[PDB]
Amino acid sequence: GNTTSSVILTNYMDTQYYGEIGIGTPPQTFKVVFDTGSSNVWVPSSKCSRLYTACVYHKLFDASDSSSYKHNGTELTLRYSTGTVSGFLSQDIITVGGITVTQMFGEVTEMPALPFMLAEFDGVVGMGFIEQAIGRVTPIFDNIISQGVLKEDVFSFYYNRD
Amino acid sequence: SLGGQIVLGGSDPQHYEGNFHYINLIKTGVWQIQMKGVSVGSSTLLCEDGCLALVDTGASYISGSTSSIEKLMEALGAKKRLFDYVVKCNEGPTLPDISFHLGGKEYTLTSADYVFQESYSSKKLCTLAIHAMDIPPPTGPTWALGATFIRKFYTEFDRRNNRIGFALARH
Ligand SMILES: COCCc1ccc(Cl)c(CN(C(=O)[C@H]2CNCC[C@]2(O)c2ccc(OCCOc3c(Cl)cc(C)cc3Cl)nc2)C2CC2)c1
Ligand SMILES: *[C@@H]1O[C@H](CO)[C@@H](O)[C@H](O)[C@H]1NC(C)=O
Repeated sequence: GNTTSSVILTNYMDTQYYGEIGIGTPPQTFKVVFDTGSSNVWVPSSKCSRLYTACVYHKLFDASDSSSYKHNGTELTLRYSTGTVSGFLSQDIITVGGITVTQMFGEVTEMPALPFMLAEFDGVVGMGFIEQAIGRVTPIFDNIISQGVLKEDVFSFYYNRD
Repeated sequence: SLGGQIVLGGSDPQHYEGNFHYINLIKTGVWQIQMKGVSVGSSTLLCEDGCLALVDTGASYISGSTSSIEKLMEALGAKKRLFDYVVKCNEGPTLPDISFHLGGKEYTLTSADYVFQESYSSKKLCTLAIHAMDIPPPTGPTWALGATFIRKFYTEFDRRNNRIGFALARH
């Protein structure tokens, strides 16, 4: 493959930069930050209680609307300074730009209201290394490399100014 | 108005200039490189004996240790608040250049690059795009070069070669 795939991003106030991914069949679309300081994919779960402010205003993955969903359910946790982020492993198809990959990702069922309620995006695609991955889950760009369809094993960021 | 862009598989020349300069990662495992000094003006205030720099796209700001940023902030006349540092808005534009020594080069931000110039009034305080965050082992203590840095410097994360590459962003 000689493919390069781009993804237009949104600049919110010079503080949040996020773009679009799709998860499932048919695709459920999420705003995500592409985070080279982390290695996992997380979105809100349709199982996250509406009594979490951080969940109550973002888009939630609903596994039971997805025909390519494959259940896992391993609990996994992130220690954020303001409180714990947690949910469970799921596998489904994710599209980033022109690229489709089967990917293990975490569905979040509880998180701190701060800072997450102020996020203008719904989730996160970690672009770091398997070493930094929680539960040593294969990161998305590792799975993109294994498809062997990219021109070069690199990814680049442009961030505009407001 | 385009807010930004990620390229999987390559880079976009339409959004940077000149050529990439690259820096080896210290170890595969983390998107972190060696830093050789942080300047304020033409003088090296900090990181004089080498220190680490995480290249963090999912961070809004440039961050150092609490101890480092207290010093950086001293030098800028900036005031400590619960969450941020501020200067009086009228001095934003005169604030000195801040430089990051990375690989062969100085990576220089001006005040336009790190002051939120929301006003020019001496009666009003402006935020700085630089914060204290203490990152614990393994990764930290480290600086982190977030969106404040990435806005100025178009960035390539290269897995084949375990390097990172910087080009001046074309806006
Ligand atoms: C640079 O653009 C955005 C800067 C920015 C602005 C606000 C917030 Cl809260 C962050 C947080 N934000 C960060 O600090 C990241 C910055 N680098 C290292 C990890 C990091 O600290 C991190 C922090 C939290 C996190 O949590 C996983 C849960 O993900 C969700 C998020 Cl993050 C938001 C929502 C609504 C739902 C879910 Cl499931 N994952 C990674 C991660 C990378 C998003 C970054
Ligand atoms: C979830 O997937 C991981 C793959 O690493 C596996 O180790 C774990 O046992 C799985 N749990 C299941 C299939 O219930």
